[PDB]
Amino acid sequence: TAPRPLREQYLHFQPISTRWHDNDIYGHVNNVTYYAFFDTAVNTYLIERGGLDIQGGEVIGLVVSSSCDYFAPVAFPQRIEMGLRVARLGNSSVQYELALFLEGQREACAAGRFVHVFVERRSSRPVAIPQELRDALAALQS
Amino acid sequence: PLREQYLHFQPISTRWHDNDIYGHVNNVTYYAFFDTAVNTYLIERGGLDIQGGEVIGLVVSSSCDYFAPVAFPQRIEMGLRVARLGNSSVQYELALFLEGQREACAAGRFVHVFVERRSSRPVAIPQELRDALAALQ
Amino acid sequence: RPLREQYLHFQPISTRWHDNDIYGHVNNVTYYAFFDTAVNTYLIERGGLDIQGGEVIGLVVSSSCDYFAPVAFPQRIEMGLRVARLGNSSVQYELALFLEGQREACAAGRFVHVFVERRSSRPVAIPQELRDALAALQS
Amino acid sequence: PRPLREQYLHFQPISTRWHDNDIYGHVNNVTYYAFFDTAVNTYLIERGGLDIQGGEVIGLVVSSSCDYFAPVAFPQRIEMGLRVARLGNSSVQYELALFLEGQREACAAGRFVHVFVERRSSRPVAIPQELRDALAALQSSA
Repeated sequence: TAPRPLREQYLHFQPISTRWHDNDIYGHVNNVTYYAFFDTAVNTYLIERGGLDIQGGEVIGLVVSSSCDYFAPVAFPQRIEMGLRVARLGNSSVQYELALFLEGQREACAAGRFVHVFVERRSSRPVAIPQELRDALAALQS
Repeated sequence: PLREQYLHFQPISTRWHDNDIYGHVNNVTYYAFFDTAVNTYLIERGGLDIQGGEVIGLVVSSSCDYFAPVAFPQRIEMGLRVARLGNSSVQYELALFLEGQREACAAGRFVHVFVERRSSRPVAIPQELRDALAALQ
Repeated sequence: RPLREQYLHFQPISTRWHDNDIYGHVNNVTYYAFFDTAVNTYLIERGGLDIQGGEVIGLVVSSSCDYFAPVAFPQRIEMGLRVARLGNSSVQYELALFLEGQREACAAGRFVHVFVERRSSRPVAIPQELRDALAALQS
Repeated sequence: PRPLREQYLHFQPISTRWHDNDIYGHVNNVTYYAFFDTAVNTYLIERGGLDIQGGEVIGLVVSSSCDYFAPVAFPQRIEMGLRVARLGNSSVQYELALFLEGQREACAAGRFVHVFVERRSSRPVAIPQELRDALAALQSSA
């Protein structure tokens, strides 16, 4: 059930350690937590490679849409990694595609998408993506 | 998406740490409201198979569009309806509104597949459950 | 265990589906989230313009909790609050959580805020309007 | 005074998440207790053989506390130190401290108590041997 993206389809990977409370009452990682992984993977990259300044930066990215399909369960305390790529890169917006893998492993357990719009921090009006971010996002394309 | 498109409403209060570093409810928390809105209904209305745990719903897909920000301590209202109702699965449509207001701040959906506890093998939706879901179409 | 009449301020707080952990009861970290929500709601409604506009903020420097009886989604909780010690820059809150129809708290704890200038995190005298709000919660 | 690395027996890195940071821009005080929960249960499952899915005996938290000395923020790297202070018939007191990568003095330090109970009834039980051994391995006379 449902075509499962492979590792080679993603341009950048990031390990994320699972926490006790990632598990829900059914004993696996709750479906809401995947979106926390998405947020974490994307912004870590933006901080590290795009020079995103989340404390005092004048430009920030806001999530305007997200989705996720869940293929196979994961559980604390398993080790997981996020694969990340950029699909469409617009003037002020960017579309990420993500997948979660059980480490060293081939087929994604879950895969989804989300969109940042870049905005003036202190107004929240859409801005053209600053170059240093633009180049970090492009590095993740195709 | 407007208030009158949804059939069932649940108020939810925000918590302090709902806000993220940019000062609004983090996008991830909206999914928690989605779940809390649905599972509150299922728990209060969904039958003994739901209530006792022999039959459980697992989320297999979800999504969300964000139109306008909310922030702790704002009180929110979740609107809910059921779109498709299959043999063992259901697709929910939700929208978050601020009190008094017609236009949604945020709107999405998700699917439960219903399954036996032990096996996670898909099961036909129990009748009391089915009734409760059909009531939201 | 603590009783309702030992506190000065009460607020309901509803649970969420994923408050529950793997063992089926509200996870023990969520109780601190309640403490913070209860105190910060009070501060926002009563705390003063220096709180309300954000030049002065409270930071948590210690906290603790005793857990007596479990809580589970979708149970609704009554938070009792009082202020124990009120210093120059800092305040100790005492909280207890109650379920409808148990006399005794299911859980109780405490935490300390230090008030600080937000842009620098340096401790400040508690602003008057805030201090007044806090004093009103001293037994 | 802040606790030091050398005072702890067992260490566990935890990756910070986007939403760990609160509106003041650092890791919220509440999240520290998720680190406590995470560090302790990882150890019980990996070294103690705790079975969180179908085990008959589980640990429940009966008290916990924390002191916070210096802030940390996502996306910093953090490590939990762990030792066992008191070890009783059915209960155990853990001492934990959070350290930034390659820093000797704790950012925060606290404790929590597990009582071990039969899962179905929550009645306290003698700690199972295999778990007791794992806990005793974290006690030092140093």
